[PDB]
Amino acid sequence: MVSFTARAKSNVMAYRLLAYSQGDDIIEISHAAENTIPDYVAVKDVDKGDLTQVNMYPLAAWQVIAGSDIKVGDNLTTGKDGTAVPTDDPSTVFGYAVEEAQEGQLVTLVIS
Amino acid sequence: VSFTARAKSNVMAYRLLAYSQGDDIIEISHAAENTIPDYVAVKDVDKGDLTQVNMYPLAAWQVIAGSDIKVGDNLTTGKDGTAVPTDDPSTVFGYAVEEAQEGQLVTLVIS
Amino acid sequence: TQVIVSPNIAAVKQGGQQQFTAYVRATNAKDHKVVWSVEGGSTGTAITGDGLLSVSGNEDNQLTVKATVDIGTEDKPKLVVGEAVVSIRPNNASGGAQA
Amino acid sequence: SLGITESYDIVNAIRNSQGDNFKSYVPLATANNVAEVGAGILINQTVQNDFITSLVDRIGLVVIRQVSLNNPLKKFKKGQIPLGRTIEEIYTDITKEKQYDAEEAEQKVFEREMPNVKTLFHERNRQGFYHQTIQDDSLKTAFVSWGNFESFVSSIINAIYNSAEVDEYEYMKLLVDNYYSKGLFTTVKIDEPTSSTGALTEFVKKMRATARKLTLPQGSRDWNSMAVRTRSYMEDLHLIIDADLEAELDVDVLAKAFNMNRTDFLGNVTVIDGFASTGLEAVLVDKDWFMVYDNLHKMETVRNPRGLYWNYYYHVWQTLSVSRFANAVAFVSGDVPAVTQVIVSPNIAAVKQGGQQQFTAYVRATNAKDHKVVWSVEGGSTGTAITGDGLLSVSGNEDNQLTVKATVDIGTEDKPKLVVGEAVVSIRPNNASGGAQA
Amino acid sequence: TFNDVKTSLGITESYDIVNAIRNSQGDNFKSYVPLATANNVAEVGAGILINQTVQNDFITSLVDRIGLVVIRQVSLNNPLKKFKKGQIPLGRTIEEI
Amino acid sequence: TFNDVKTSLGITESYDIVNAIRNSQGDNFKSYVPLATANNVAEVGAGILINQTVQNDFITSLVDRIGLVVIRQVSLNNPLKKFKKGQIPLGRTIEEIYTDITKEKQYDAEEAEQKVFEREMPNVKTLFHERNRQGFYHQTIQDDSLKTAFVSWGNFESFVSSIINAIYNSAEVDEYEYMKLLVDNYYSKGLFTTVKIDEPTSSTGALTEFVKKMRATARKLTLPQGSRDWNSMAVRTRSYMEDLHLIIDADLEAELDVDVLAKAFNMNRTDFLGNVTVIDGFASTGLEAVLVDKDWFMVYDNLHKMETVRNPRGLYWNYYYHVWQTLSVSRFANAVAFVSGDVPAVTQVIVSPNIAAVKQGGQQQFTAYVRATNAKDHKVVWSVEGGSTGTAITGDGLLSVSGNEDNQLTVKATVDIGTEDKPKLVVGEAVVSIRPNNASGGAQA
Amino acid sequence: TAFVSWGNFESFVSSIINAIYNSAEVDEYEYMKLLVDNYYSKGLFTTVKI
Repeated sequence: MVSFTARAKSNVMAYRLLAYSQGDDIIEISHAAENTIPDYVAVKDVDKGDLTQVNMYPLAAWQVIAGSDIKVGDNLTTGKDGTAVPTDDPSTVFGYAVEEAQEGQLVTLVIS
Repeated sequence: VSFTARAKSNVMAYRLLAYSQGDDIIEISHAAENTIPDYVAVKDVDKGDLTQVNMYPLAAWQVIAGSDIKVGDNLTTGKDGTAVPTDDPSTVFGYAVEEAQEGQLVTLVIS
Repeated sequence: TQVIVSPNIAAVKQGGQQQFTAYVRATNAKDHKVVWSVEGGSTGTAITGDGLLSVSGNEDNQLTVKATVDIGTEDKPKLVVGEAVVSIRPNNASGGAQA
Repeated sequence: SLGITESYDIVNAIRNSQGDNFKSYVPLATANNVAEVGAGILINQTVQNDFITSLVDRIGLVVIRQVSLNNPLKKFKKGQIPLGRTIEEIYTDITKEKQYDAEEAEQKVFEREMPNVKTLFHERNRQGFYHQTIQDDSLKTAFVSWGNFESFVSSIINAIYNSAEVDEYEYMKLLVDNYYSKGLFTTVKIDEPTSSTGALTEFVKKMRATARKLTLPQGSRDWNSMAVRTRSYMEDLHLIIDADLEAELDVDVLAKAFNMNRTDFLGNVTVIDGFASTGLEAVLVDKDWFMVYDNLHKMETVRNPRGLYWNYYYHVWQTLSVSRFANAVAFVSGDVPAVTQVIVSPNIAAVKQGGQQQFTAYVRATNAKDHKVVWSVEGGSTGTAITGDGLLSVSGNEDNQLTVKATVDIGTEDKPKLVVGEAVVSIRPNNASGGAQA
Repeated sequence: TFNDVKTSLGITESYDIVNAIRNSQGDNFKSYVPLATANNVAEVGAGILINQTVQNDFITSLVDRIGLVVIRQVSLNNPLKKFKKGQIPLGRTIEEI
Repeated sequence: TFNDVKTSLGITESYDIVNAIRNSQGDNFKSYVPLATANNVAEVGAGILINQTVQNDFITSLVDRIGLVVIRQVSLNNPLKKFKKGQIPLGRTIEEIYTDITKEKQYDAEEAEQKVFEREMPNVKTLFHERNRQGFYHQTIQDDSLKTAFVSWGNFESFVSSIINAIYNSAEVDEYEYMKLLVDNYYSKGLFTTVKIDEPTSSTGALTEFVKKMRATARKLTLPQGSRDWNSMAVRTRSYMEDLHLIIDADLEAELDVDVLAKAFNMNRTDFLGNVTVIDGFASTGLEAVLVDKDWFMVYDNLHKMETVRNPRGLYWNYYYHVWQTLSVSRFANAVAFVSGDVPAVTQVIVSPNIAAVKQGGQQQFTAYVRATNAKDHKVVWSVEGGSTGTAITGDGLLSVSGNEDNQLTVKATVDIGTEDKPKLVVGEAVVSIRPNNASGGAQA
Repeated sequence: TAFVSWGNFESFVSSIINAIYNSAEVDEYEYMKLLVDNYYSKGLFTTVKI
């Protein structure tokens, strides 16, 4: 994979959808805003001032926290706190569920 | 990785596919005309037959041509899951790197 | 009457995975769904809906793998819970975000 | 208490027992200590000694459970093949009595009466191995004696062996269902057994009627799937049935309760967990109906030097197939077709051009009615046809391979459902002339 | 019978040698840097007061056991036994004159 | 292969002796001025790293040969292997048990009437060692490609033997660093009995004041009655003078060697009185001259295994030499670290047998053993952090738990040192589990 | 219950016996330093000041 250094700027939690921004000579990361398309997924807790890395790779699927109950095949978007939630507005869809998840459980997703 | 799909209605090899959902398991059928397909059949799959979707993110696909495709042509879904040339962005799912007659397979790079 | 988790004693690295398996002693002849749940604290360790644990990189605490079956009904909940204990191996060789 | 879901606390139930059922544990002392470590701790918290508290109560005995998971169907195995792939199972059948005639005997001293010999061809089809890894050096911490260390190492090899007896059981449940998925059992329609006490008597009747019919020393043709005059022995029948009917039968009937330990009354009753297919309630087979052989039993190991483990591989290659020559009956409930199969004639032939081979369709019907067979000839190119009684008649310049079919059509006149029985017929050339007759 | 005892029981952590090795910059812990398992030496290399069940690394259900009991035997002696004079069973009083 | 290169490759070159200096001044470098070939000797006379195919000076088609191959061999031995104590095949943990002395009672015939079968528990402290390191030394020798690099068989074997001696040296280098690490672990965890000294390097009085504390502690460790102090478990134990091992480094020897012994008409009276061994380490600050019993080291062995595999496709062997050891420290032996510099007022507060296991309504006295460094202060403050509502320790160590006491307790012996505004505490701890009483319980009159 | 060895169990029961005699050696040493401190407290030592 291709790794690079990035700094959290707002208490990154594991399995949350992440977004990024241009900071002080470094890419800064945080939980993705509600109702959008995320760029990266957390797989480690990284606090507000903590420095970490990002492992680049065209992953087939992500495992993220379900922000609500999810049915197999549901199109997903970002929700509160960077969780993944069911939707129906194409422009905010970043992937879809291949398995059932209850709120708070991990849900595997396939990118689109 | 891969996942179980339940097919939907007579999937043919090399045709462009699209996903849906019903009872539970993701349903697979031929992609509708003039849009962006989700998967390429590697083998024929019966209407209600369960199978696998091999998610090994490919940069290029081998898809049956629905019409005369030239090198560099932008492609979209045609009829019956075949691939056809298009001049209308948003329907584009990739482009050809090969030339093909009709019913021939054509290599295309997804974009 | 019981839910038996597949491995009572597990040992998962930072970032590793472990499948667990729910074994429902249903005394009637009906199907019962197992809710999976992971408690234990430190970081965002969660589990998949079918039982695959994904310990999250900075996990320091002793985990706990719950397996809940709701017998009874709505507003009268009876929650038969199985239990598995996970310790962590410190595989502190990883990154943060991943795409 | 780790994953324990109580129904009540027995410690409260005995202490708060002012005279009820728990009054036998009131005279007991230390019932609380049996109430705590009764079921057995899962994680073994370290316990200090009771007198000198600094000392540690040590683990005193390692008990390694050595349960062997055996196969019920292992006695149906018939040996081993070190070299080879297939098995040519052949069978000669009955010829017809002729009447002693001295006057006819003059011109027929050298008459050819062909034997009726049929074959089946099995093949090695199971190639599966097993795998267990043993880290012998890091397991030396968990042991104090060399005997307990080695008995645990040998526990894992036998767990491969318990695994091999698991899978070869499951393939032999598969060999039955495969054979019933293709309509090759002889099907007895039954009522659903658990609906009625009377339909349990009708079950044991239709089984023991069949067990007497299968072991008729007369022989019959009506039970093997190649329609060959053959015989079962009563000490070789094997009722393969689930546990659920077996308990219903040996209680409600009271004829099986009198005969639960008998070798007759179908007998050699082999309880299974149950069949995967739907109406397959029981299976009455001969012990020769299975032809499980063993092509390989290897245990190849390998050492990893870097990781200090032994890595075991245990190879089981077998020949898992069944014999159609033996007697075999499925007792089937549900919606059952009127005919399962048309068993056909000599299934292969080498008829010379201008020759004739009389065929015989055997119709394994379930409704005990009289069905019509419709003979037809497919393949070929030169107008070869067949009569209605089954007489093929190769034309005389026929060159292609012929496939003679015998159908029943148990369906309806608006929607047919044909049960086609088939037999392929090759052609030998004939240099004779022919061409037209009168 | 104990429920939770960490290995720093009654321990003053004077300079925390793990940070003294892995965050060394040039200092005299340079030679502990090429050591592969200093963290498993520095964690429990000072003797453990209260024993704790250690699950087996390969198979997580087996318990690693006790391989040796060293019953330490120490003799103490009176230094001033040379000043002892004798033994007197009979009578009680000793009269110097 | 290689193209051109400089001759000075890894050379930093503080000054150029060749042209910038020897050609330059009429100074002390006049002894090197008349040398005709000095500019060549100063060039490649340090050795070169990359070999060129230098041609021959007369027949330019010829090449110059390697005239000699000097395989140099080293043998590395652990200076501390004499402290190693054995091997364990099976098991992981070591149960080292100390039994301690008990207390006298008075003779009384009238009371002895009713207390014949009374019981008194022994005083037994135990400690625990478990396996610490698990490592291996990978090495790979590809014998057939190495035949291209030699001309003699006698050099080929002496080189392939040398790589087998690159491990078995590294197994002795890393074992030494682990046995030094047990010392610095034991000082960082704060468990030595520190005798505060001055730095002996500074003044020769501070050196001679150090020899006095050295010989005193050595005489104190070996008093036949034994002594409660000088170890971390605080039992009465007695060392043997042949079993004391003073572990100094090489500098502190030469202080004693040049200053103290050189000017000693009676050498045995300022001797170190131990089996003096020499290191070059201790790594921390002010730590030097660790004076231990030989029973202090609990270094055992678990595996010495050389496991080989051969790749047949590529013609090489792998040499995985596994070393598994139990590297630990007994506290029942007594150990002194003469730490110079500034040390705290109290290093540790050793408490009672830390496994008390008291019944509800019972009592237990907890004895504090303050390891003070200087002379005197430091009353102990007691504490019953843990369960409460009845559990109350006195100014001495009596616990007096409860009838309702359930949870385990943490009996703390707190000593306040330093500043009243930022109170640095030395807190010794003791654990006690609470078993139920079951008689004289429930309600009460 | 604390030993899985008879060779260790009779080394620890024999060890408790030696802790009795070490209690005798230690106290009898302390009783003989007690006779010296008693004789000083009563002032029956002649006293040389240094």
